[PDB]
Amino acid sequence: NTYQFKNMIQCTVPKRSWWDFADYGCYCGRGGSGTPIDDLDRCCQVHDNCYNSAREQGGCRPKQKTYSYECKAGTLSCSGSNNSCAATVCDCDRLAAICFAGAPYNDNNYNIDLKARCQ
Amino acid sequence: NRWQFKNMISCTVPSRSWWDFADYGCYCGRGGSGTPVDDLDRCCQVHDNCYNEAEKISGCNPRFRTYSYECTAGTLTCTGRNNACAASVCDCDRLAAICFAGAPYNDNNYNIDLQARCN
Ligand SMILES: [Zn+2]
Repeated sequence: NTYQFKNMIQCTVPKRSWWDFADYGCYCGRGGSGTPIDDLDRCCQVHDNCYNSAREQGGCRPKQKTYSYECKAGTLSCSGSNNSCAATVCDCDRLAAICFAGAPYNDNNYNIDLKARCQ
Repeated sequence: NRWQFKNMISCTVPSRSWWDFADYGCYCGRGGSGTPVDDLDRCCQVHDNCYNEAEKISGCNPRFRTYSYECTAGTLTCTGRNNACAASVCDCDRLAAICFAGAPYNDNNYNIDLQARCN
């Protein structure tokens, strides 16, 4: 779930509050449309599509679904003890979080005017 | 059907685009949090609860479900040929568009810092 997903982000991006990724570019946080503005915003796009692929499974809601994961040292791991849905949602978050650690953060791309920037 | 919801907003508030609602307050756009900040925003929050309810229906994907309705001279009507899911979702969007056309649009509430406004 989200509390799990954001706990992941805290794991690989300790020097930044998750709120920083709640309204970034055209795809981070919000619903998403238009063209990404940077690698980070692109990360979020992939996370969006990942979740939409996780809905293809009966009664599978990424946002509300709970899974089992571990954040040790800076490593994320989704435990084998996961059914199909959880296993996929977790993997989605894991990849998203890791993508957040490498992508550079640009402040000019935070809380931007969507109507003018995304389309 | 996120698209049909856009047509509805236009069918009631021709003077604006959904973009004006894509990033407004704490709840319009997508993920909500904090205090509604506004009647208009309150509309969006209610719109979320509505989807959360509609999502209890088996395999109902509010965002992608294509429902049946018609917009005639400002009037929104969800038609009967819809099934449980389509019917529920159509009604949500339908009530949001009305709630929209009824609430005042505060430009100061467009693009705010969720970090320092929606805690
Ligand atoms: Zn914004």
